[PDB]
Amino acid sequence: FVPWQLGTITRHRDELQKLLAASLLPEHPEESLGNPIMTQIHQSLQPSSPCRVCQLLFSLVRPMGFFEDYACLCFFCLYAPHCWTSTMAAAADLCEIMHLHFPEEEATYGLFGPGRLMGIDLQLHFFVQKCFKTTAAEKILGISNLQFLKSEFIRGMLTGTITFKTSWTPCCQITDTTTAPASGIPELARATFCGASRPTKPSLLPALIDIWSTSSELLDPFFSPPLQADTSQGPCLMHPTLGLRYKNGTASVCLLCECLAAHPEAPKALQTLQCEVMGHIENNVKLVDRIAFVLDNPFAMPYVSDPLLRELIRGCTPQEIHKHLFCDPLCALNAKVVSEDVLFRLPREQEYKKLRASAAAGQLLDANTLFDCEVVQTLVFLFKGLQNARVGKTTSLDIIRELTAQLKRHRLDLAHPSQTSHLYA
Amino acid sequence: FVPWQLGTITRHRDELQKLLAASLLPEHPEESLGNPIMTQIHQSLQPSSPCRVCQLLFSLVRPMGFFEDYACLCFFCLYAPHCWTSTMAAAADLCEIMHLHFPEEEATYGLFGPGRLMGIDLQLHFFVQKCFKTTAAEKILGISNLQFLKSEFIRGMLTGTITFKTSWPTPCCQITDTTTAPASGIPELARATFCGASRPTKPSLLPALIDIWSTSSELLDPFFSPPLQADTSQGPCLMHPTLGLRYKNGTASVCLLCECLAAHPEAPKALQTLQCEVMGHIENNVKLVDRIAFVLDNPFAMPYVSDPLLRELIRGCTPQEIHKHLFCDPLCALNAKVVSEDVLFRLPREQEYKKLRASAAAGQLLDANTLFDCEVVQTLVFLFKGLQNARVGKTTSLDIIRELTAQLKRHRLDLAHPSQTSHLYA
Ligand SMILES: [Zn+2]
Ligand SMILES: [Zn+2]
Ligand SMILES: [Zn+2]
Ligand SMILES: [Zn+2]
Ligand SMILES: [Zn+2]
Ligand SMILES: [Zn+2]
Repeated sequence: FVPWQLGTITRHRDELQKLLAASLLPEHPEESLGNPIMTQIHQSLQPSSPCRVCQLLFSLVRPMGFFEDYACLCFFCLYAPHCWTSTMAAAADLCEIMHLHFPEEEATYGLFGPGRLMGIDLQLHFFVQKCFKTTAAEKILGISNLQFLKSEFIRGMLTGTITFKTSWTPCCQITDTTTAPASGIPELARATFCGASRPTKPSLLPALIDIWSTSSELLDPFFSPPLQADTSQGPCLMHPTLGLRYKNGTASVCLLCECLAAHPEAPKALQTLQCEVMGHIENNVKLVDRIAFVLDNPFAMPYVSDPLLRELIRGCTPQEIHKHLFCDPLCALNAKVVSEDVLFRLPREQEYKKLRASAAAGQLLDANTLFDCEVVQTLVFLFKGLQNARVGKTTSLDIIRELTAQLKRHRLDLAHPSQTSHLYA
Repeated sequence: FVPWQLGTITRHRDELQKLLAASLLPEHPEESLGNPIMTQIHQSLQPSSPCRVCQLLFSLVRPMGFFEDYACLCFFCLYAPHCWTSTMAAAADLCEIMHLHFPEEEATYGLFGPGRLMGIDLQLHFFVQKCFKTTAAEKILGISNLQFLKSEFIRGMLTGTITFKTSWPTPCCQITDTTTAPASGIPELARATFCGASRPTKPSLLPALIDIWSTSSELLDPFFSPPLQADTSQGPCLMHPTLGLRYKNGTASVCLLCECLAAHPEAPKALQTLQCEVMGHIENNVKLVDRIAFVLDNPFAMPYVSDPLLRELIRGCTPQEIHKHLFCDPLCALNAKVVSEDVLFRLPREQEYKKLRASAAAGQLLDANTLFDCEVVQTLVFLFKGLQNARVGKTTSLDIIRELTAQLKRHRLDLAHPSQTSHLYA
C-alpha cells in the first residue's frame, strides 16, 4: 500500500465528493443563523475537543496490515507540506486504509461529511497537531500549551476574529548545539525512495486543477459543488488558512505550496528558481523584477521536465513567487519539511517492507529530520492568523517581534514579517 | 556618449516636454474621482510593483556599446544629487541612449507620459532605489526592507498621509567603518578621467531650470508650455523627491541650491566656500541667518563664483533657504556629500574615459559612491522628509527624529537638531 497515488483519489471519488462538498464555505452566511458544517469545524478547533480521527482509530482497535499501512500514511504526512493537496491525499489514503482493513465497518462508508470527519479534522490530526508522532510523556504538557495557541488562532481564521503575551531544552534539532547536523531523510527512507533508479508516481496536478477550477476562481468533472455553496473560494476548509482571499497579486491559498505536495519535481524546481533569482542578476534589481526577468524568457526553467508544471510556475505572478520563496513563513516552513522522494518516487519493495516494520514498531515518527520545530510551527500559524483575521494591534506586533527572532535562530532568511503582512495575503 | 549635456536635453525637447507635462499636479484634484497620472505614480510606489525602467531595459535585451553608455549614465547618477535637475538629465540621457542603440523599436518613442515612464519611475530607478548598483546576493533581502520603508514614506508625501518601529533593525558604510581612512574623493579612474584644471566644463543647466520652473510654477519670486487643468504653481514637482511644492518660513519644499548642485559646475565648491564664510568671518555670536545675510549683503559677495547667474541666484535666496540648505535640512546635507562636480561637468579625457566605461560596464565602479553611500542614512532622510510633508503619527514621528539624530552624529554630519528643522522649514 502506498500513499500519494492519484489512482487512490479516483477510486474514492464518491467519498471525497462528500468531503469536497463539506469543505466549501456557505454562499450567503449572513442569511442563516447557523450552518452545521461551520458548527462542527468550529468545534474541532476548540482546545478540549476530542480529535475526531484519534477517536475513529480507537473505535477500530478495541490486524497487522493496518498498523503498518497507517504508519505509512503518518510517515508520508510527516514529510509533506501543509496544504490542500496533502489533506486530499491523506483523505483518500485514509479511505483506502479503511476499505482495505475494515470493509465491514459502518465507520468505513460515509467517512467524510457532516457528522463524520471533516477537512479540518484531517488537518488537525496529520499536520497541525501531528497526533501520530511518538513523543515522550514529559513533553505532553508543554506540547498542549502550544496546541492550545494553534487551535485559537486557527479558529480565529475560521470565524474572523481572535479572543499569547501571558502564554508564551532547545526547541528542536536546529537550536540544539549538541546534535549532529541533519543528514536528510532518515536512512531507511533514503534507501527506499532515493536513487536515479526510480520512476515517479502519477502527479496530482490534474486533480488539483480540476477541483479548484470547478469550485473557485483561484485559477483565473471530479467535483460538483452544491448551490448555497460558495463557489468563489473552493474547498478551502481543507487548507490551513480556511479561506481564499486576494491581495497584491497573491491569494491566501498558495499555488506553489500546492505544487510542493502535488508534483514530483516542484521542491527542487523552486529551489533552483530561487538560486537563479538570487544568482543570475548581479545588480540591485528588486526580487519581483528578478523573477519577471528569469521567467520572461521563452525557454524559462528548462530543468523542469513536465511542461505543465513549467506552464504553471511561469503563469504565477511575480508576487506569488516572491511571497512563496522569500516572504511567507508558512511557505518557508512548507519548503523545509517536504521530501519529494518519500512523496512521489515509487518505493523499492525490499526496503519499504522494513520501513513499514520500523514505523509501526514506532521508530521513524518521532520527528521530521529535515525540519521539525513546534515553536516555529506555532508562530507560523499565529502569523497567518493575524494576517487573515482581526487581532489586537499589540499582540499583533508581539507575534511579529517573536517570529522574527525565531526565524533568525533557525537560519530562515525571509523579508521582515511586518513587511510580509503589509504586502500579501 | 557623455551624460549631463545641455545639448542632450535640447534635442529631445519633444519627448521631455511630454515628461514635464505628465509631471505637474492636478489643478483641482477633489473634483474628479481619480486621475490616471496620479493613479500610476501611486502604483509605482507600491513595494511589490515592478520597476518600470528595469522592465523597459530587460524588454530591450531579451549592440556592444549600449551597455557602456547606460553604465555611464548610471555612474553619473551615483555621483549626482537627488533633485529635479538630476531627474531631467537622466530623462534626457535615457532618450539619447535609446535613439543611439534602439531607434527602430517603438518603446523608444513615446518614452514618457501616461502608460509609459514617469518622473517617479526615473527617481525610483536611478536615485531612490539605485537598481544599477552591483550588490551581493546575500544582501538583497535586507535591502528590500529599507526600500519598503522608502516607498511607503514617499507614497505618503504623494497622498498626504502615511498608512517603522516594527520594521527597523558590522558598520553600515565607509563613514562608520572607522578602520578605513576618511573619504578623499571619487575613484582613481574617475579622477584620471575628469579632474585637472586643463579640463573644460560642460554647459550650465541653470537656464533650463530657470525657464521650466518659472513658466510652470512660482518657485522663483519657452522650453515648456503647461496644459490647462494642471496646477501651474507647483511646477513639474512630481520629478522632485518631495512630490510637491509647499512653503514655510521663507523656504520651499523644492530647494533651489540643491538644483544648483546638479545644474551648475561651481555650485558644490561655491556653497562649501560660503559655508566657511558664514562660519569663519564673524567671530562673535550672530545667528546663522544673520551671518548669511551679512556675507551676501555685500555687493561684491561670493567673488569666487565666476558665472554671475549662479552668483545672483544664490544671493537672491532667502537666508532661510541658505540656512536650511547648509546647516539644517538632512536631504540637502546628503546631496552635498554625494555630488561630484567633476564627474558631472568636466569634459572627460577620452583615453581614460574608455577605461572608465569598461570598468563601469563590468560593474566595478557601481558598487558604491566613494564620497558617501549609506542606505540606512538615505532611508532615514526620506522618512524625515516624509513626516515633514505628510501626516504621520506623533509617536512614530518623534521616533524617526531620535534615530535620525543618532545616525547624523554617528556619520559626523553637523546639522541643527531635526526637531528644530522640522519646526522651522519645508
Ligand atoms: Zn488525532
Ligand atoms: Zn526550533
Ligand atoms: Zn507557498
Ligand atoms: Zn529599476
Ligand atoms: Zn552609514
Ligand atoms: Zn538644498
